[PDB]
Amino acid sequence: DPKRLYCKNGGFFLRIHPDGRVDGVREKSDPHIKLQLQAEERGVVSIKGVSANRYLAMKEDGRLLASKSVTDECFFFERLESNNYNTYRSRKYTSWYVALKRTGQYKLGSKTGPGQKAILFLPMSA
Amino acid sequence: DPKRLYCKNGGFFLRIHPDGRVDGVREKSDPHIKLQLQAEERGVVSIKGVSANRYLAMKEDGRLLASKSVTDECFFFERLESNNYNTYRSRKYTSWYVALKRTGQYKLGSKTGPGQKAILFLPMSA
Amino acid sequence: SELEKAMVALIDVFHQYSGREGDKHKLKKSELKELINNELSHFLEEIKEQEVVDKVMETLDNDGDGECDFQEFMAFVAMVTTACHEFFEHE
Amino acid sequence: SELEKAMVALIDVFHQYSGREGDKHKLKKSELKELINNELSHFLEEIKEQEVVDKVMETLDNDGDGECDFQEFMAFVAMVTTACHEFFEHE
Repeated sequence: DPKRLYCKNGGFFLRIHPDGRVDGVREKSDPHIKLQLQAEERGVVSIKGVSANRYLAMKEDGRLLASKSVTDECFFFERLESNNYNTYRSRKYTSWYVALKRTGQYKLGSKTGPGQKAILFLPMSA
Repeated sequence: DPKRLYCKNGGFFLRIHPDGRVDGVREKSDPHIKLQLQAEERGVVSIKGVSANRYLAMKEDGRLLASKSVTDECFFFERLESNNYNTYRSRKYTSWYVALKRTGQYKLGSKTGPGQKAILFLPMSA
Repeated sequence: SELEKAMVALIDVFHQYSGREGDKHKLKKSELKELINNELSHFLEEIKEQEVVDKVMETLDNDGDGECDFQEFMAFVAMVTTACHEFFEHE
Repeated sequence: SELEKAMVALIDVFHQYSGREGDKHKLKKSELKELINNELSHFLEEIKEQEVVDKVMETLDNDGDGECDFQEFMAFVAMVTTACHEFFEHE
């Protein structure tokens, strides 16, 4: 049930912190990398951190954080790329995608685009 | 001056022990692998262990040991092979050569012969 | 043989690319990336943000000086081949 | 590219030789020797008493179970290439 969003950019898993911060880690021992993908519409899912109790949301500036309340920015389009990876685009911002930097830090949505490596996620079972 | 006979068979250095035993070791930290090559005739040398004070000798049975006295079995023919290695044949036994086994133990002269790997030694400076 | 011919090529390519550094026996990081972007670019069509580069430099520098060698050179080929392939399934 | 074509060959050869073990993803020591005595026999014309074999098996089995893999497979090629070459000058 719990899925770990493995990014093909550096090899980091999306880690949601209970404080609201989101980053990427390589260790599979971290219990904050266990996320649950709730579906709202066909192709639209919401990423919620199991051991965080917060939902992934993107701000109108490009920042990525975890909200405690479900907002319109907590919904992302679940798309399958031709490389067998999952691309997540915000429903509020159809021009911004979710991405993780090779440095382990999250990537600004305002700096995302098709063709990048940081935008390629793989939901691995936990 | 001191030379370490590096065998191309396993990568072991000829180690002469003060007790009279001879074997091969990979550790260059051993002071018993420092041998001195004393020339008696053009192409005929005697191998003496510096920190052993014993000369390398081959018995009529094929065993290899270290003698405290210079005997006719302590003289070996120093020949340079086409592979840039040194072959040592006993002057007393023109059908036996000096060799080290890949297991670390010495090879019986009665079991030597051209084409083997154990008969290829390289006098590396110490 | 197969590996036999591969050796002739690998040895030449190694020296060829190591020449970019200044001599012809070691690589200075940049040459490693050059290899990936020129020889393995047909296989590994990713890189860009430097993902595999971060992992290979962690296993290549076995000496601890940033100096490449024949020993890690071939291991580098293995690393880039397996890492990108197994990138589809991590622990 | 050079390494590109080499990969295609190395990958196939790896699976081919690993097939002797039973599966096609690992070697069982004997296959490693088979590689040296068939693919690298044109370069390394020594072996016989098994000298390089003793050394490669000390670096190949990184897992600690005697199981070969693509990671050590290419490292194996490096090991046999450098070991026999540098055998003319040790420390």
